[PDB]
Amino acid sequence: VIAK
Amino acid sequence: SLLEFGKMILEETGKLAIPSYSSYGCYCGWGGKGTPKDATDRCCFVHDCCYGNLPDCNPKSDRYKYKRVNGAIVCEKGTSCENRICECDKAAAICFRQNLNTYSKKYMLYPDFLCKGELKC
Repeated sequence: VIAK
Repeated sequence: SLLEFGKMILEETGKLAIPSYSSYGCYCGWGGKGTPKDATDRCCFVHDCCYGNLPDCNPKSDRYKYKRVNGAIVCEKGTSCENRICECDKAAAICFRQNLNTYSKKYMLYPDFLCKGELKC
């Protein structure tokens, strides 16, 4: 799960 | 891919990539402009710049494989994009750990208009  | 970078973040810093790193400063999560506001924000800047040197790869969706020898991150062989996406992510996570001690909550959900200026990679 992460970021742009 | 984001699935590996986030697991890598979590393993490294203890913090969840979302929300800790998805909308921090000017470059963590939506990078485009401004002066990075701190060490953690500079890590994201160097990270965005790392992805930037690979215009023909797909960082968010291409999966790579990595292992830990002891604490160390070691990128396993894959396609050339995968090895290089893995190297950029390894860097960011180390960079995040090395600056945990200055991580500031005031830079969470940082507003866009406060990010002024181009900075070059």
